[PDB]
Amino acid sequence: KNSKIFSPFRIIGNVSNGVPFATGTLGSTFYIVTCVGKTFQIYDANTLHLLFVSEKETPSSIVALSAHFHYVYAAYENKVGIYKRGIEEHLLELETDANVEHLCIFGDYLCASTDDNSIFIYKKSDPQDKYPSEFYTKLTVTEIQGGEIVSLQHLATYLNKLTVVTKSNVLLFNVRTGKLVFTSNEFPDQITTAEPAPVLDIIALGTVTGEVIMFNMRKGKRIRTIKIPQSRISSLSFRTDGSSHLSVGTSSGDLIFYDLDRRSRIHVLKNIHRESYGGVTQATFLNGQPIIVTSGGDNSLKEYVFDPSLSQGSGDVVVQPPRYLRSRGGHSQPPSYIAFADSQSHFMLSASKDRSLWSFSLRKDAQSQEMSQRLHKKQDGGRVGGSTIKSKFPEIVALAIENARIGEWENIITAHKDEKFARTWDMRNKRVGRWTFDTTDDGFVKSVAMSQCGNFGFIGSSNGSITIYNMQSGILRKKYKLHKRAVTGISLDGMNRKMVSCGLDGIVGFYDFNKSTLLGKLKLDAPITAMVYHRSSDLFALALDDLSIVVIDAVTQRVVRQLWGHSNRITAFDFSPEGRWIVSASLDSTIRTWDLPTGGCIDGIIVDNVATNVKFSPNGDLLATTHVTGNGICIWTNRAQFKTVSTRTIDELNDIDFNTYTSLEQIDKELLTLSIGPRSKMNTLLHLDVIRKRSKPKEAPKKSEKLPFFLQLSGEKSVREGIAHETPEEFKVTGRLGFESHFTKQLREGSQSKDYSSLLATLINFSPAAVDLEIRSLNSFEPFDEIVWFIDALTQGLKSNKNFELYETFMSLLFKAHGDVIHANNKNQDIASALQNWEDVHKKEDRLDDLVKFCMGVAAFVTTA
Amino acid sequence: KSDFKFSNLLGTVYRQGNITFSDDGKQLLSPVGNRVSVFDLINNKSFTFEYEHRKNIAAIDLNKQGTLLISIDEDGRAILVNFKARNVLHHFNFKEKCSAVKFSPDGRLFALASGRFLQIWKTPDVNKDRQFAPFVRHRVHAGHFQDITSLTWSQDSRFILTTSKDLSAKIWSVDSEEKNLAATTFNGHRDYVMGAFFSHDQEKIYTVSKDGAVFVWEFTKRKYSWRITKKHFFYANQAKVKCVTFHPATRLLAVGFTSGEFRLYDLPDFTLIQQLSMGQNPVNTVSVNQTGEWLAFGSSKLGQLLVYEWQSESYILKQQGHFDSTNSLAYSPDGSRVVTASEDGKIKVWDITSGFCLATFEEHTSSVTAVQFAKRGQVMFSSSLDGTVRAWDLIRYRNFRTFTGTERIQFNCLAVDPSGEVVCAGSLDNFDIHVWSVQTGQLLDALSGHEGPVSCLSFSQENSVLASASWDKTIRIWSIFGRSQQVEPIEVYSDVLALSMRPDGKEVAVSTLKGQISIFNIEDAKQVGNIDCRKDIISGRFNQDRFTAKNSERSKFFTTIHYSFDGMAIVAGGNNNSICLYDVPNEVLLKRFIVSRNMALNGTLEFLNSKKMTEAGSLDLIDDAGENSDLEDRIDNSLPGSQRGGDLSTRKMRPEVRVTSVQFSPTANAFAAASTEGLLIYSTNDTILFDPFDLDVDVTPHSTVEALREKQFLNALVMAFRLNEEYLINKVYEAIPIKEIPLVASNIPAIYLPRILKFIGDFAIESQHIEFNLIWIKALLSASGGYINEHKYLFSTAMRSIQRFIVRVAKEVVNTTTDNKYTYRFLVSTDGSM
Amino acid sequence: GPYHIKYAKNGTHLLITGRKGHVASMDWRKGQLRAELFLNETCHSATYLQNEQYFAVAQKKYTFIYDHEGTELHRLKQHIEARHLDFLPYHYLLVTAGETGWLKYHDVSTGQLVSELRTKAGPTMAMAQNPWNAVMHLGHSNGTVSLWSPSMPEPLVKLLSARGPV
Amino acid sequence: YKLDVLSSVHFVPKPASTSLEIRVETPTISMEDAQPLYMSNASSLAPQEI
RNA sequence: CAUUGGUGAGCAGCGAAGGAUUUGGUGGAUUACUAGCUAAUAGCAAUCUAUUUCAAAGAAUUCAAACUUGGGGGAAUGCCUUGUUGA
Repeated sequence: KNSKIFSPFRIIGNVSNGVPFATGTLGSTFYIVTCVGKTFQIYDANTLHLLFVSEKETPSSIVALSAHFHYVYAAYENKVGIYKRGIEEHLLELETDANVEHLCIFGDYLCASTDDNSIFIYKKSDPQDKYPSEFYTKLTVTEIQGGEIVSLQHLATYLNKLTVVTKSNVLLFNVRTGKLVFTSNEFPDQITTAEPAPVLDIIALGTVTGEVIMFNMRKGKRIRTIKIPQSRISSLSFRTDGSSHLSVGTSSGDLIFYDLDRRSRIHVLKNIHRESYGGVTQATFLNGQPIIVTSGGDNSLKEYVFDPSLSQGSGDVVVQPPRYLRSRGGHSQPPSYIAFADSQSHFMLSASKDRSLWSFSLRKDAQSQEMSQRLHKKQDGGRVGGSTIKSKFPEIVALAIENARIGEWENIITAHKDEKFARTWDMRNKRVGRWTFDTTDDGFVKSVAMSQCGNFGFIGSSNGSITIYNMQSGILRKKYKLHKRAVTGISLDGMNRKMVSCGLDGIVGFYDFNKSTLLGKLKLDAPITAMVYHRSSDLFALALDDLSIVVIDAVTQRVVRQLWGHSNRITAFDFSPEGRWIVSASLDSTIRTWDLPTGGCIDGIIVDNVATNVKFSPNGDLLATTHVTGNGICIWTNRAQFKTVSTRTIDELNDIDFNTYTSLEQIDKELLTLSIGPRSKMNTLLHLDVIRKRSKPKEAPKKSEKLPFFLQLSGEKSVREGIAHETPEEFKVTGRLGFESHFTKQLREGSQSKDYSSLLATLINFSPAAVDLEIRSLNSFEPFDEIVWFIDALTQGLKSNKNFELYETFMSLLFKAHGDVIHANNKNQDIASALQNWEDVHKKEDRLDDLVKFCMGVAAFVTTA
Repeated sequence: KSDFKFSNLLGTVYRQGNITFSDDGKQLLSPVGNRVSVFDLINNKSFTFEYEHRKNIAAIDLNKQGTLLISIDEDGRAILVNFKARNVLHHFNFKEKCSAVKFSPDGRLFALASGRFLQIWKTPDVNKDRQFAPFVRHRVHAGHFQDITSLTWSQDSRFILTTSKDLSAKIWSVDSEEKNLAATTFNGHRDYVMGAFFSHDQEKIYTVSKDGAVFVWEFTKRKYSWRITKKHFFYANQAKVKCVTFHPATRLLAVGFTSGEFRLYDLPDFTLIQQLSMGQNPVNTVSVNQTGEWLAFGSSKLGQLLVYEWQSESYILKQQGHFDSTNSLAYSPDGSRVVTASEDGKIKVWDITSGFCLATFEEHTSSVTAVQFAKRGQVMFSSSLDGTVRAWDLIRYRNFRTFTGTERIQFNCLAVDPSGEVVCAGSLDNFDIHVWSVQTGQLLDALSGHEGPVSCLSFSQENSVLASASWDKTIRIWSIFGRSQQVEPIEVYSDVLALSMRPDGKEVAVSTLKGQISIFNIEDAKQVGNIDCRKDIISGRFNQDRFTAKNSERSKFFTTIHYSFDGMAIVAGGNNNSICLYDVPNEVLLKRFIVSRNMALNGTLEFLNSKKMTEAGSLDLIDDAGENSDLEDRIDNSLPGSQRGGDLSTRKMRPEVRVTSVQFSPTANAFAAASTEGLLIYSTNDTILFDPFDLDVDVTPHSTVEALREKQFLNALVMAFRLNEEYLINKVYEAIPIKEIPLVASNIPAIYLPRILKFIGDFAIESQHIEFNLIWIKALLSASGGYINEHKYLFSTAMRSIQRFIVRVAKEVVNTTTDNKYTYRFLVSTDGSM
Repeated sequence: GPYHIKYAKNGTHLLITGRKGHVASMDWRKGQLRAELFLNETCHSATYLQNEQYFAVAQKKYTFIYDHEGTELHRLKQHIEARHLDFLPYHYLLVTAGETGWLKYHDVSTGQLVSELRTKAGPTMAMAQNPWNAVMHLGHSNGTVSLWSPSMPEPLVKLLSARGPV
Repeated sequence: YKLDVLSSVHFVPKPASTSLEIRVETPTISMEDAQPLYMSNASSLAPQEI
């Protein structure tokens, strides 16, 4: 389903899933396009870097992919998508409803074999163009002609022909005429793979029992036959660097190398890939190189290289065995735990059910590395017990990392499935650590935590005992015994003062930590299965058994929220970094998001696989989830970091929903109120002569004398909106009736209507230079009419208690500009009447004066004495 | 409390790279080293983006919608930022040194010059969500032979004009259909083509080169085939062209040369409109407004930024920062400007909110070591390495006192009395503490008794006792005033740098070279408690040192500490790149901040890349300064054993990352740290981080507005406080009416009182309801102003931002109206007759 | 960095000069390297002098003369910014041009600057030796080749070869 | 200058000079740096200096 | 009687088809993941060549150019500038 907070980003942690990959040769370098569920991934075979991932996920899983030079053809449920640099260039719907499952490209033709033994041929339109685009013909293989189609190949120098490998026969079609040129004899057993050899007109076939046939498609014979008993052959490739070897690959997970010249068997790599996930699904020699790329279903892509011979004269009979070159890998089984290792959202620890703990990198997939399990030596000199043949640890149930002391001592503390002690790990060196932390009540570890100083690590056992170890030395410091059933969560306050434990007897225990006491104990209504603490807001959430989340703050020991709405058990949940939301994922296939301020549910996602883990990134950038099926960590981005999401409750006042409050323009009309603008407009308008005299350069700029006079006017055609670029709209007074400025016209019309509201809007609109220039030229000569129009404009304006610092600075600009004429023809009736009613409204501004006097004198007395 | 995000970067208006204006030419985007600062010049305020390159950035653009930014550093690592959300979209690594990046005019494409390839990409959508790889390639063009130096799009986004280091400049069309419209190259120059521009109607092309020619290219006949019709020359001999721009609407060619001189021309005529000089260092950057009325220049060497309107000849701003030189900082008594004492010998008073330097003071002949305010914002004392403690009156901008010793020693720390009678200063080569009076300028006495250089001094702001601390592992408490002349020595474990005094003068916390912070009581001189601070320090490995960061003893201590203003926390930093803040009552680390993630600085990485270590030395120790294009940076003027001298070119080594002084803000919950990149300013905003205070199940936003609609105003306000959501506190605070302000203000409980005081403070600094906020302040101070008086240090950073609202906006408004009242009274009460 | 390659006058020895710092004098048909030195500044060009026994390198600014096993023998105080070195082997003269516009001949036997010649055409872009008469052709930024001799303080000839530089 | 930058500015200062500097009477708006704002608007000479 | 000194001989304890110490080589990381080459709006990648040539554009009295020198004293012969003499 669609969400609104989280949008899917990428499923990290996948390398391959056992679809046979494909290899493409740009120039003289090689890339390797591998399928990972529903996308492909292009790898740079010289160093196994991840170049491209395909842009849009296919509707169903990519079932067969191949690649020419720049283009990658990928076949899923019905159709073939022709991609280039990941971005899809074309999409070829086949005209059947059966699934396409093989494809081959040669010349103009794209040949797509479906599973009803039908073959669809596509042609280039005009043979310069880049990918085959038009429908050409359809071939059909009946039951009479051959068996089930198992591969579709084109072996070279064969003019518009196709070799179709059926399960019992090897057909040869002409694809221009649609003819069946040749049909071989029946093979005594079922051929499971095929591969065109670099010798001319020879294919290599490989059967379900261990036979490798060298079929000469122009004579129709088999040239030779190799037998690998009780082995099911799943890949074939040839060497082309000037040695004549063959690499067969067995679904038991082996890779066997044959010197075809002297019929020897060179080497056999045993258990190169796991049999239980498919064996080796593809192996191929990068041509002209002695390196071979293999890849299995175990989510792994390896390369192996043949070093030059050790014998300096013979060489070809002393073949040194293949060694290991680079390799990428991931988890083979879907992960069980997930943690973000650092606040930069760079690394994440992820622990799976194949009992490996990896550290995956969000920023570059070639930094992923499995954290090693090679143990240290014991401290005293005793022998370390355990098995001799090594195996991995039991699979990880919990882990807790506080990288405040990272690189000094151990950093991760982890809790494995059904064993009575925690382990430590070192994240900087990426290994296990020197300490295991025992529970000392003979009970399995149910929960770990560690302090934010990185000094203490807490173990909560399934018999109710919280033990507190040091991390640097690992010696048992303390042992709290409050719960009598299992302790399923521990956490400690950010200043190491109050720790909180929750167990599935249903009591939450609040302990002081410096003193050893408990402050309190809270009995809930259900057993508790998981606790997530939020350390800056001091609020922890407990996922109960009656399908709720109980948000409770640690300072006062109150349940403060209770989020209901889950129809099944909460598998995981995690706070937002700012402490505002909480994302829960539960066994009803849903992922909800609860705005805990408002209490309700913001968001709901119905996801098909049940998300077993949810983690917000420690800066609120990503959400990483982990499902029941799929070896990757599905990463989402929250869109509420680039937009704003509404906190409106879903199922199945726009300001308070969007968490804003745009402060209203003025609260009451009897209240003085400044202007919505810069604070510095008053000081700039009062002092913009001496400010600009500061702003002058120190000496005159050396200009040119042959400079046009009307240079400011000689522009072209980003327009200028200054007062000097003013145009008149549509019998000699200073400003005629064709030459009237907009300010003078609005002043005069407000003088007619006795309402200068549009005038005051205009003055508050334009700039300090234009304000100075309009108050500067106000017709101060014969009746002083425009001056008293400006005076009662300001009187009407400051009567309304808005913008009043602007109305007082406009009056100062008037008194400073031509208060000499107001002083001279003082005793004029119009000027004295306008100034008397100005003072009549202005005398009531001593409210602000004795208000700031009281606040200043009292605040200074209160602050000092 | 402790969730400090990066807020601002004062100092360093410009470091390296291109200056950009917004579309509406209000903000200018200026590259500080790995950040990007945005100065809004109209609403006088400024910020700095939180993201960070790993090297000093070199190219900038944002599209004409103002909606997303792209910044590239000096090896091609671009970062795409959503602009209005201030949150980074994508990181894309172009593989080689990108000279310029430029959006389209219509917005949908951009194009950047990576070496000899002009590569055109198409812009992602801002409203599309994030992808794995949002950039789709349009094309990659190779026609040039050497590197590209510039791009210029046409008006309609159809052609693109690139200028190369190879002596030509080519014109390329965006789509393949018009390949035959743009197939020409423009030869003929003698040196590097530094710019190639279209005219307004795209029928002329002006190509300006490095040596100082500008060619005019027209499509005439001698068919028609793009002749050059005219050549104009700048005739600047020893200088040569460093950065060109051309605004084609107003026909304005602005050129900045390699001698500070910019000339600006009207181009088809080539008449010198103006010619003047930024300084003496070359002009690295010119940009022009979209209306063409403002020009912004930048010189990288002193790090100075101009914007200059040229119609009026007047500098809109002419500022200059400090890279790798800030010996101290000090907030003003209202935390509104930071006064910075810098190694080139000068004091600078940086406004915080708008990131520009108000005044500067240069009367010290040599480096300034310490700055400290006194007499509550009127004077500011500063002590320096030339042997002077000199006082500065910040009202008449004058140096009204100079105190010298009779010994001519260089002072490295100073401390002023509360009532600024006495100024003391202590050196690093004398062991005495020189005590001068401020009224009579004489030396009052010289306190002796330390047997090591007096590393740090402070005066207790309440009982006026002098705590000094010196490298003889000894802190020492002098009662100076009032017949006593008493000295009290306290021994400590290792040699003290960085003493700080508690705000109430009861205690004093020292840093030590073990990397510990020991907090002593003064009256009973016992150790009240220490913090062990050497393992929570990020000491990097330098490029030139042969010992690991785990084993380096260089910077595992704190050389400057400061108490919080309530007295419960300590911020600290040193010559390492972690600034740590602790709380003293639990003695634990609240938070540790990384001051820089730059690799162009030295002490950043703990773990250096072992691809750079070769069979002879690291690869970042080879001086590739003889591969440079021109002599003025081929010169090696770095005389040998120079550490911390002057003039960064004279050092040969990468600048280390270091913090020299930290300070807690006196008004609003912030600290500032004087790093090498600049004054890093960290503060908490409460728009984010839901952090409630004892709420319950029934206290909700909807429940608060329901109690507000049913008008229980006290219930609604304390429900807003318990949610502690700022928009709810604001909404209820503006819904209460004036008649029952004083009832509500008397009945707010005693615990929510500092909440409402700090809210009214940081609200009323900027909001326009002046009479409302003064009504609230008068009600609160009259209601509960005995409680504030007896819990002084609790309300000491909340009441001090109230009188940053009264005396800085409200008293200014009252001064304006009082001026209007007395001008009215004089203009109507007297006789202007003839 | 990019390696400037010079051979001896017979085919015996090779002298490579990396742009970052790496100079090496070697026998390229034996496997014998007989000097390898990482002078941490940006070296430009290098030549042998009269044997495989001495070689002159044009470093960041000063030209240095090293002996067979790489020990520094001389630091030339003149030859301020060499970029192009050459050797006149019958006349025993190390010829040098660079980012100064000066051409300098240094007599290698006695140790004496025979001539400093103002090219007067800015930095020298190319420089070759005419092996028949040992006049040096320089190539400037005017597209002017100029034939020089250490006797005359002017070019013997000035050729207008190309447009742009050479 | 170059002795101090060589000596890594630990040095010892020159003694003293009772010089004489005059100052004209000018607004402290004009004694500032170029930015949109200002910091003080008094005059650079006191009442008693006037 | 100490050794918080060397060298050995043995217990207790640790203890799953062995354990300890040192070392050569290679691989992945060590910065944030958009593929190779070239004459590049496309070719090639098995190849650029037997279309790779023409046209057009293109030449500052800047016909100026060591911002590049360890200090004191000189400079015959040079070299630089200026004057001059004869052509």
